[PDB]
Amino acid sequence: MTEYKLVVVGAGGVGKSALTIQLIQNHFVDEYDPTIEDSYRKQVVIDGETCLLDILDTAGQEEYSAMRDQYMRTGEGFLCVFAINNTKSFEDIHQYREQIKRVKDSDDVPMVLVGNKCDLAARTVESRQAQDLARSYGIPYIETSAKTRQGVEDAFYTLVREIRQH
Amino acid sequence: MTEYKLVVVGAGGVGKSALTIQLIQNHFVDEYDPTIEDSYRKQVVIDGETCLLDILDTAGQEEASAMRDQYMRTGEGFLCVFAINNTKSFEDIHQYREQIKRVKDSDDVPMVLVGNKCDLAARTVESRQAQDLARSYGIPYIETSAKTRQGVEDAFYTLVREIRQH
Amino acid sequence: QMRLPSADVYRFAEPDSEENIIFEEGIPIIKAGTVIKLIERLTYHMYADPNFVRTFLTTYRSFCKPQELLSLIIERFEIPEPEPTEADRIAIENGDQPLSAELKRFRKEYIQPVQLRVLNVCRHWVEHHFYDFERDAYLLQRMEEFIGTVRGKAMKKWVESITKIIQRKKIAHNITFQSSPPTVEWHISRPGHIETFDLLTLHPIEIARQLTLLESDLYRAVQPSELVGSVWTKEDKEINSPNLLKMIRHTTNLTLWFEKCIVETENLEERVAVVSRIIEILQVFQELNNFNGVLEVVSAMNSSPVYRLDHTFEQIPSRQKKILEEAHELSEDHYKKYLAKLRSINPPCVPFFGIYLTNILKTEEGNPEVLKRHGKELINFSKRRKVAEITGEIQQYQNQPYCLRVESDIKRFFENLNPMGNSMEKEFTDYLFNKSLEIEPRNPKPLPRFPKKYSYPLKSPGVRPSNPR
Ligand SMILES: Nc1nc2c(ncn2[C@@H]2O[C@H](COP(=O)(O)OP(=O)(O)NP(=O)(O)O)[C@@H](O)[C@H]2O)c(=O)[nH]1
Ligand SMILES: N[C@@H](Cc1c[nH]c2ccccc12)C(=O)NC1CCN(Cc2c[nH]c3ccccc23)CC1
Ligand SMILES: [Mg+2]
Repeated sequence: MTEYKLVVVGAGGVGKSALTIQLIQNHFVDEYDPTIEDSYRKQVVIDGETCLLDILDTAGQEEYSAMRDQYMRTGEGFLCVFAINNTKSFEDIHQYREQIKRVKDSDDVPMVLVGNKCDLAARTVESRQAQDLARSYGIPYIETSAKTRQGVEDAFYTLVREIRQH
Repeated sequence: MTEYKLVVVGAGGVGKSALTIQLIQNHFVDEYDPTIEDSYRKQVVIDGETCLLDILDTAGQEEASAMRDQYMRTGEGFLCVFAINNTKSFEDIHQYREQIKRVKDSDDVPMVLVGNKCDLAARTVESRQAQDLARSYGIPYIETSAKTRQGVEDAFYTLVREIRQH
Repeated sequence: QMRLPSADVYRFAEPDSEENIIFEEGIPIIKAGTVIKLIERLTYHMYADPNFVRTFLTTYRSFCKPQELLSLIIERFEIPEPEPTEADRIAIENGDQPLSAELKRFRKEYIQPVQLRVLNVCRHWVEHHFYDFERDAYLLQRMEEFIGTVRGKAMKKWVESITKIIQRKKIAHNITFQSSPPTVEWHISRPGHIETFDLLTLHPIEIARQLTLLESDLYRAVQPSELVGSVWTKEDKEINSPNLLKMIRHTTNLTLWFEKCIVETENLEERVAVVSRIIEILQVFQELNNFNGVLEVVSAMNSSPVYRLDHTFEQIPSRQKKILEEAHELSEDHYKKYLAKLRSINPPCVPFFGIYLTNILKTEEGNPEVLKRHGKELINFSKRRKVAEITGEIQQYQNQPYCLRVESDIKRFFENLNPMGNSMEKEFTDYLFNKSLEIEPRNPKPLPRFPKKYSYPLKSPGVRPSNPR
């Protein structure tokens, strides 16, 4: 059974961490606990073949910027998150791509751009700008809600597809 | 990782607090601040086991004599402390052993009589007097100072060895 | 209540219902409950749970303001005494004074515990979470007012030590050891020659020692003030979280000095002496349970500029390829193997802080702040417990201090370390990386030759400590 090792990178303190959590917990349970190991392994059926997702989310450790190389190296696929209400967290995306590209030694790493709506503040990065930016790169773009769990699986499955179809 | 719940009991102002702090932090408290109910954890390795020590430092004054049977209820082993310069505090030990044996409904309760404050020559409770009582209860007698650290580890870990084999 | 006086006046004689407290699974553990019911239990008359106090004062700020806590506990402290009863009322009216058998039952079983357990909350709140008071004088003022105008003879002992703690706190560590600390070890650089100090001329043993002292000192300064409420991720990270930040920046710097020392030693033989001397440090870091330091060194080896240097690591001794790989395996599989080693060494240690950061942050941003039961909104307390669980695990390692003699000069050398100088993170990262491309260029371009830079002997002194007279 294939196991896919996914890494979630992106600028800190913009609801980055809510992407992974909303995926794992069926968003029905109260008691959530990251202490619990294998609360970051998740088995799913994608396009018919069953596979095991293993998601690394280093949220909070963003100041440990030395370790970005160590953490990234561990990934088969990448998921770059920016908040749609934080213009900087988005312009940062350029940088994270080049780090990944370099840590893997590749030009064609499987990855996906994810616009994340975390609260209810004013969107300052348009659907269209993120659309175009991702087009320039050759990667898909998914928009997700941290409130309503909209398009959360939509963005992880897309990354698995980009790993198979690589 | 085995987990042991030690409770320190004793006369008012013998050094239950001063010892417990010296054990956890390697620091000698000088100030007398009457304890109502403090609690501490210490990860330590005793005879090749990692033990998580769970130390409860109780209140000594008679004002809280109402509120004992509650901690005595859940404790695993008991550190009976008196000071070697206060003969009254030694005469009070008899009763502490008693409240414990009653609340525990048992005759076989892991304890260790501790003769604290032995960095002074002002000694009024003689070594024999104290030893003789310890043998009557079938438990070790260890003399300590919080100020000098002498015997502090010895007494606390002897309690843990006792809890283990029982 | 428990017993006796009219429940109307006293807010905390509210009876326990499914609409105001929720339990879980030999005390009881609270899943959720109203703010009142939470304070009632914080100072319950039956048992003192002292862990519950720490969980509360660590985390309470997310569901109740400090001013409103004080008001709330003052309210709890003021307990309606039972009216002179029916055999009291007939003893007062025929001369002498009553015996008061269930006034003193109430006063000894309920009023005595609850008032003392409340003073224990203030004693903690002041002696441990004093920040609430240095960021609000009126709060201190009210609290000081409160304590003065308590007037028992029971509480006389305890009012006294709280008034004196509030004093001690309004201004400003004597450590006693068993055994002596080993002698400070010296290599090429002799004592007081701070200019000749560098990775190769300082004794590897004494580097690892002084950086463990320094990294412990930094770990220990983190209050849980800087942790709760994910404050180290918001825009005021620098105001609310300066000591946590101060040690993440230290770790991040040393990882960069290591990267820089490797890729700037251009000569191959000399670089292999440097990569080896770093793994000889990583090995003394492990003898001292300095995980933070191990994860610097493993994190530096893993970095882009240093990972790719295959000709350099092909020449490391076989014993150290083993040491390096094994320390790398700590981080493997979600720090599985590391959390293992941590919850099993005999401290002092210096944990890797980053894991605790992520767990606090996921737990906050992954659990409900309230619980909607029967259209009422109980405070979700099992969430606040889980956070306090961590901040407690962290406090737990901050207790035992290292037995290593600080060397004034060597310590000032590492504080004043700055590999980046004046350049930014992108600028410096790129530079390091190109020096990697220069000293060991991509295939198929042939490995060039560079000249020696170090004028001193490159042999290591070994990491076995040497004990004279
Ligand atoms: N010289 C000396 N003084 C000690 C020693 N142990 C405690 N003391 C001192 O005796 C006083 C009582 O200390 P303390 O431990 O707080 O007493 P306690 O056991 O907490 N009593 P309480 O029930 O009120 O908390 C303090 O001034 C403390 O410094 C010791 O071994 N030697
Ligand atoms: N030779 C094997 C096995 C190996 C694992 N750890 C090593 C350490 C030194 C030399 C070889 C190895 C190998 O595939 N080596 C390559 C991949 C690992 N490399 C060295 C290295 C740099 N940074 C690291 C961080 C952790 C583990 C190894 C390294 C060296 C090149
Ligand atoms: Mg005490």
